Amino acid sequence: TDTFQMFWLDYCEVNNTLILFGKVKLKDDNCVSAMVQINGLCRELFFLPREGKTPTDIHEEIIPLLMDKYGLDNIRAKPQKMKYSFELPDIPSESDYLKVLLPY
Repeated sequence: TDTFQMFWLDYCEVNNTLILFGKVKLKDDNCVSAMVQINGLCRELFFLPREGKTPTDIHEEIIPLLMDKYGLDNIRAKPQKMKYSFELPDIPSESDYLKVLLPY
């Protein structure tokens, strides 16, 4: 009763924003077209620590150069035990990664 409800159908990418296209019901029960521009989306990057290193080390190294490279005041980052089971040979089955969210 207090939220904008839409039936999304298609999308587009523009100026690092995602816009969703859909339909909205009106007061007369009729549906008209509408669009939703989505800001604040972020990329999930997982940094794989070197043998003997820890995600806190990666936090201490690259996050400052990331703030430099993209000119961001703060960058949210956190570790996690992600599982890998794909064709890249050097990556182990499970490891503690540094999850870094860099906005688009």
